Formats: sequence, C-alpha cells, structure tokens
Amino acid sequence: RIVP
Amino acid sequence: NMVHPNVICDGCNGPVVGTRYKCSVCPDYDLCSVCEGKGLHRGHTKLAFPSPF
Amino acid sequence: PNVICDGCNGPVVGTRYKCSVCPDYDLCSVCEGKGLHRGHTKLAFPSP
Ligand SMILES: [Zn+2]
Ligand SMILES: [Zn+2]
Ligand SMILES: [Zn+2]
Ligand SMILES: [Zn+2]
Repeated sequence: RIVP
Repeated sequence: NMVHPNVICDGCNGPVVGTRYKCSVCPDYDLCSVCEGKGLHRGHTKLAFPSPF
Repeated sequence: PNVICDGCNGPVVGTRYKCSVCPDYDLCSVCEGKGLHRGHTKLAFPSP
C-alpha cells in the first residue's frame, strides 16, 4: 500500500 | 537494493526494499520480495519493479 | 504450455516472472528470489  | 518510498508491505507491514511486487488488479496492494517468495496473494497478476526509478 | 525458466533452464511452476522488455524471457520463483535479470521490470503471472 501507499502511505502518502 | 533501494527503498521504494512511501510503500508498505501488505504481507508483513515492513518497508519494500529491492523489488516491489505491486498487484495489477487491486488498487493499492504491494509485497516485499520475502512476502512474494512465501506465496502471498498469488491469485492476482503483479508488476515486479526492481527499483523506484 | 511449454514455459521454461531462462535463469536455470528448469521448469516454471507457481508464479511465472515474464520480463516486460525482453521478448520471450521468463524466470521461476527461485531465479526471481536469487535476483537474476534484476535490471528489468517483470509481470508476475499465477500458474494454473
Ligand atoms: Zn513483506
Ligand atoms: Zn490483488
Ligand atoms: Zn529483460
Ligand atoms: Zn529458474
């Protein structure tokens, strides 16, 4: 997943 | 091996260092090479990105 | 369907790692683990  | 920035593994919750196994089907699912090697999420086609750039 | 690993020339069972650049190139999960052909992005395909 992306943790932006 | 490089860190893929802002990417967390959905198998082990660690960082993704070296090759990033990004699912092509799911919107937002990724495996580090250890979780890929253990056979997590093998029902879906993925892109294997050896480095971020 | 006759898929042979271009790393070790063994069989490709479970996940097939097809190079996205080099036309007719594939790796087993072991050769992928070992980090052969690591310059190229691959498509990972589930085996039947
Ligand atoms: Zn992991
Ligand atoms: Zn998926
Ligand atoms: Zn290639
Ligand atoms: Zn092989």
